[PDB]
Amino acid sequence: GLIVDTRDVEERVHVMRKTKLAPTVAHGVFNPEFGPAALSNKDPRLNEGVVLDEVIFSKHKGDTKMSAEDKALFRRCAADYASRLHSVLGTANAPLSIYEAIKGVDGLDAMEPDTAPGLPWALQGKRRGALIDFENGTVGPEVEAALKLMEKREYKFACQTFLKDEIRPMEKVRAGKTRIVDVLPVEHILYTRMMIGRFCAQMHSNNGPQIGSAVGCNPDVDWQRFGTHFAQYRNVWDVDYSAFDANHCSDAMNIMFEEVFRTEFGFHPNAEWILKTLVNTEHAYENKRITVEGGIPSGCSATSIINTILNNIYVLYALRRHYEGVELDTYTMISYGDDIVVASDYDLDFEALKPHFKSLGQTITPADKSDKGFVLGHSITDVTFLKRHFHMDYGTGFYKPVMASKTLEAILSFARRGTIQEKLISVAGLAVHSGPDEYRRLFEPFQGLFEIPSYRSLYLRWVNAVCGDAAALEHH
RNA sequence: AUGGGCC
RNA sequence: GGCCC
Ligand SMILES: [Mg+2]
Repeated sequence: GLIVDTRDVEERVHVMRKTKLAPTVAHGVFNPEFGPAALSNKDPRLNEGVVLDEVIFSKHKGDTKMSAEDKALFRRCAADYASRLHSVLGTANAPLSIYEAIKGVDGLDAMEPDTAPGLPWALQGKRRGALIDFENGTVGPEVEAALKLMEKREYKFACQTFLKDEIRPMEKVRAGKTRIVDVLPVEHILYTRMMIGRFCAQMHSNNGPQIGSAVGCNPDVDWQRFGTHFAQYRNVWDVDYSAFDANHCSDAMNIMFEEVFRTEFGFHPNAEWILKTLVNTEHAYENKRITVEGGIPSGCSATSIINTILNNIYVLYALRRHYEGVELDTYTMISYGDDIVVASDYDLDFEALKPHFKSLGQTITPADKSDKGFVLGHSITDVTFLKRHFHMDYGTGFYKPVMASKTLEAILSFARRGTIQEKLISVAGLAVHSGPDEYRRLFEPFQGLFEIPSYRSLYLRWVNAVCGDAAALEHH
């Protein structure tokens, strides 16, 4: 986005500056080029001279202003994608009740009871549990009043800035490229779920290529559905973005909210408003109040869906800005936020699409960096989606999500105190697709120390998950 | 150390 | 409690 105002109000938003992540027994064995991101300016691992809280916001390098002609085309692509989207999902997008927003509904998980509260509830020493009854699904006086303000459309707020405590490639930890988390007031997240909760639940249920969204999918069982789909096309592209979230221009966001969340589609008038509040935001980091125009907050209730929707429109826009007579059936794509996989039978020139994505403020580059640019002829087994490859399982013939051995090694190298055992079992679900030999090697360091699931058991669990009949017929 | 997803 | 974005 574009930093338009930097202030120094006399109230610290003390940030958390000590990692919960610690090396495991595997760290000594795998020696990964990874490590927990820097949370403090006084981190010895940082490069001398690097000011953490200057690199954090360095991602905001402006807010691209689209011309009248470009804006007209974008609206035309937004409406077209919306048409497809609401054609599959339906028009049942009525506001969720205060109760359903908290407890959640079929296709939508419940709100986190004990996580960050936001402002100014943090400055007043209050957790979420004090403002909202997460059991019965009722709200306190504070939220109550705020919700009314949002109905009147007069509600203002500030985004709390959090240092994302996670494992990152050493080079970026040493550069100070710590990702940031935009914590929004709990009432804002609640109301957003009230406005578009029904819709989000529908997208999750109807995930797939036809709506261009993988949000809500289960890689275990859906890699077969996505795999056989893309394997039918001549060309498959693995496109990457740089600062996808931050580079959403205000023009694009506004038009997207206006075209997708119209009342005629079964939405509440305030569905469009609440989303537009994400466009112009004020961020509170310690003593500095930074006003940002453009970009998308990280802590939004539907950040992933918003990013995915945009991603779909961007592609349609870029293709229509370069070629003539481009429609939604000219290509196919699956998206999860900034993660994207495109496919088509036409020999599209993605390298030529570069300047067209720039008109949106986005910068595109080919995933694999062996080729100096986008190339044709790639298939589904060449690309990567959700940090997973598309590999064929010889025993079943189905596609299986396989993560790189380095990634898994990095994942198993670090863990937060007292959760090692529960993580191992979770990672085993990811590793199992790397084969018996690789699975065995990765968990070697943990043998005797923790319970490790047998490759056999997790393989059998998978076969039934992806196709029960196949597991049933296997007992002919 | 957060939003949504999935086990 | 983990992973993904
Ligand atoms: Mg990719």
